[PDB]
Amino acid sequence: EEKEILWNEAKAFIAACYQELGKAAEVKDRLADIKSEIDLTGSYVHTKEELEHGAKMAWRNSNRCIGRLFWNSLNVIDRRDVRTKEEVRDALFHHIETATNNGKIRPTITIFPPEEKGEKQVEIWNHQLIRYAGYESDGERIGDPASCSLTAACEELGWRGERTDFDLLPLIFRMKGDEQPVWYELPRSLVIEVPITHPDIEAFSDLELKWYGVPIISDMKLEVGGIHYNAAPFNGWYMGTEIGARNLADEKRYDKLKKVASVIGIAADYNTDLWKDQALVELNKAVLHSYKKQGVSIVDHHTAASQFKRFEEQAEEAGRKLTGDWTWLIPPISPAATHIFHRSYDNSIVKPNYFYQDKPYE
Amino acid sequence: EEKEILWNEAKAFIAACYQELGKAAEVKDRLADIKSEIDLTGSYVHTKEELEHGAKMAWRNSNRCIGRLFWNSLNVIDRRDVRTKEEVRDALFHHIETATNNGKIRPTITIFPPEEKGEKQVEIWNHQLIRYAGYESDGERIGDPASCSLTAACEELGWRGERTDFDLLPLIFRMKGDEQPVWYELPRSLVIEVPITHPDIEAFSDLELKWYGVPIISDMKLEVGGIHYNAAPFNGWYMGTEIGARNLADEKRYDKLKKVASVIGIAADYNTDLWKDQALVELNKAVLHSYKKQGVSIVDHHTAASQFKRFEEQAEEAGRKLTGDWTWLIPPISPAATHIFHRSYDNSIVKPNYFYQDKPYE
Ligand code: HEM
Ligand code: HEM
Ligand SMILES: N=C(Nc1cccc(CCc2cccc(NC(=N)c3cccs3)c2)c1)c1cccs1
Ligand SMILES: N=C(Nc1cccc(CCc2cccc(NC(=N)c3cccs3)c2)c1)c1cccs1
Ligand SMILES: C[C@H](O)[C@H](O)[C@H]1CNc2nc(N)[nH]c(=O)c2N1
Ligand SMILES: C[C@H](O)[C@H](O)[C@H]1CNc2nc(N)[nH]c(=O)c2N1
Ligand SMILES: [Cl-]
Ligand SMILES: [Cl-]
Repeated sequence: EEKEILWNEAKAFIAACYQELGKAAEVKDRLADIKSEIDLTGSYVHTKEELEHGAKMAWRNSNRCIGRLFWNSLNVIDRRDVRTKEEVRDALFHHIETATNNGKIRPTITIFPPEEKGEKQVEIWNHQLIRYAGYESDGERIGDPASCSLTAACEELGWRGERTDFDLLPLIFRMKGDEQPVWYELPRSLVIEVPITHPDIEAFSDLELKWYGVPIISDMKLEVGGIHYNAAPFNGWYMGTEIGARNLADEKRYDKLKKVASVIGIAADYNTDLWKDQALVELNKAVLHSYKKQGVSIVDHHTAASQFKRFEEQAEEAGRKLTGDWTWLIPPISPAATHIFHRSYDNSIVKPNYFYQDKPYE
Repeated sequence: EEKEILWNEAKAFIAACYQELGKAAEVKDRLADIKSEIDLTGSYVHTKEELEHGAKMAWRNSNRCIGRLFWNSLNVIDRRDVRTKEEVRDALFHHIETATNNGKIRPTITIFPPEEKGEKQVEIWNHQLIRYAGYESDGERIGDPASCSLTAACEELGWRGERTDFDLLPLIFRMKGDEQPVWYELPRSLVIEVPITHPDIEAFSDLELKWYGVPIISDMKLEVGGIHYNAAPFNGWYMGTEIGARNLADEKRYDKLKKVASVIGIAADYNTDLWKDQALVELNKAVLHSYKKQGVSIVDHHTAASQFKRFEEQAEEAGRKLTGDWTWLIPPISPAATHIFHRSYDNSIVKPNYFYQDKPYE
């Protein structure tokens, strides 16, 4: 059934991809080639054009993504040639640098060799390439709780963090044929960070908050025409609410709302004062102001929803069915102030797409 | 199939209802009685106890309701005896008065005679018993746009509104055997209203906002054991966000955010200033403060979500499956600050329940 699955997905992908690229005539022969290559090799190899367009289609089909208007501008880096952990490490380093682009973030994806027979060539352990460590001893929480398990595995392997609230985790990945992963400290010169200040409340700096510039998701599988790229880290820029309404706000993350309330001079005693709501607003204002001030790309949730509406309009104009996950598309603050909240979306899964895969640790 | 549908629902309802009431022994005989009554009459009549508990179960099963912790305290008024439009009008008047209770709102439902053979005895046209009119001539919007069609039908029938932004619509309903509905102006002494002021921004009163005290949904069908009560208006108290984040905020409702922004002294020019979010917070603070100050029951969304968590815990303890509609349960502001946002809910429909029915006008 496996060869048959591959061949079926390959058939559907190549037709659609070539159709979009005005290459419909070449479909018959390319599929012949693929059909034989599968017969022989047990798989097939995408052309540079198929791989690039496949990665773009996968972003366009990601139901949970509000940022999909810019799907066609994705910068696709082909690293199917890597064989060594040095080459992987350097490809990751390069990704960070070229995506960051001095703060003018470029949506980029780096594609590593695909799974062979469900056998990984490269297995990335990081959730994001740049992320903060999290610790818990004796009921003292330090850093990012979401990083607790990964941080414990890293320290198992000889890494030690300084136990600030913002320790950068090392890149950590395993190669086919190694029983253990390697880890490399991130060069500080590579990682842009943004201190969080408020446009008019000077005391906000007393919180000593910061966040990293570029979110680079490194644990999802890209699937294109039956080929499974388990290692294909990708990045855009942040929507401000991801940092201000979730990473820094959630009780199980940095849990900063009470501290925000105090520095902005409001009581955090009564539900009916809406102190959490007010704190959320000022913190989210701070995040947007801080990124724009430092010259690091970011989008607020209103602008992002406006862009997404254009995505919807563009999909209809191109004759493509639109798919989306309403529960992920609405922003975590003022969602009813966006058009997204007031309509419905078909949550069907269309391929190519990005998918979750099991963590190698835990 | 219809008698069979009735008998099947009646079988399921009576068993469950009597079980909850510790009356399991009486199930066999009561169902015998019902079985024969259906055979004869084409239907059956609930006992006072069945009707009351049925109305309570229906609230408990309403997936979209965050206020369900208090389901068992529902005040059920049995008005299956009404035959005249005078009796209907007075029952509606009475509902408003006893639910309002000088501001200490009592969750109440008034139950009118059920449909016979899908034939309505009483057909209520109002969406809520207390609601504001909406007008549109020559591109001037006046009042509540959501009331536009109903307002047009009322004026068709001889009613005329003063065309303030807050005209109270008349009660309007039709009786079986009348071709037209009647309408009765609401006695002002019956309707509590709350002027919207802000705890520390005095200028907020310049907006001259107000809202009514008690939301009384009068267009849904209550279904209990196969009997269809198309006319059964019910009320709780407001969650503050329904007024501050939707009724007064939505572009297609009162659309007040820009005006709020101005009176609280912030620019409404840049998305990245989060002026809409800030306006939402201050307006919602105003709504809660104004109701509590006047002594009219209201709940903020945080307290409401805390109560709902208790509802979930109580359901599990009673061995009842919990059902809910995630997209309706999350509040329209700071939803990620409630536990609701971070879990999932089974959206199955269980009966008894409240259901939508087609409007008689439009
Ligand atoms: C260009 C700027 C972009 C913005 C502002 C943006 C915004 C977002 C946001 C806010 C989410 C929700 C994440 C969460 O709540 O944790 C999301 C999800 C997602 N985005 Fe984007 N995105 C962008 C670019 C991209 C790119 C370049 C890709 C891939 C090529 C992508 C693929 C996805 C996927 C797969 C998800 C869902 C992940 C999951 O299910 O866990 N996005 N996006
Ligand atoms: C006691 C105070 C109550 C509060 C605070 C409350 C809160 C809410 C809220 C906020 C909604 C969402 C409405 C919207 O977004 O427009 C809702 C929906 C609902 N509530 Fe409640 N509720 C209460 C009592 C009741 C009662 C007494 C009943 C019936 C006996 C009821 C049945 C429902 C139903 C059926 C819906 C959904 C209606 C629809 O689908 O359109 N609730 N409730
Ligand atoms: N702005 C962003 N935000 C963003 C975009 C996509 C995903 C995410 C993180 C979403 C998320 C949140 C919580 C858990 C997970 N992962 C899982 N639930 C997993 C299950 C199994 C392995 S991981 C993913 C954040 C971007 C990053 C990269 C491109 S855009
Ligand atoms: N706090 C409340 N809020 C509340 C509770 C239930 C319902 C509502 C209104 C929900 C709503 C909003 C928009 C449209 C509709 N109705 C429809 N979509 C219809 C379809 C067909 C006929 S009406 C209902 C508001 C309460 C009122 C009564 C008891 S609690
Ligand atoms: C289409 C979309 O589901 C719709 O706008 C819903 C969203 N969730 C909601 N939630 C509540 N409480 N009330 C509403 O009117 C709506 N509208
Ligand atoms: C259970 C629930 O669906 C879950 O918490 C979702 C809700 N919607 C979300 N939406 C976004 N954008 N990001 C998230 O992490 C979540 N979490
Ligand atoms: Cl993140
Ligand atoms: Cl309302």
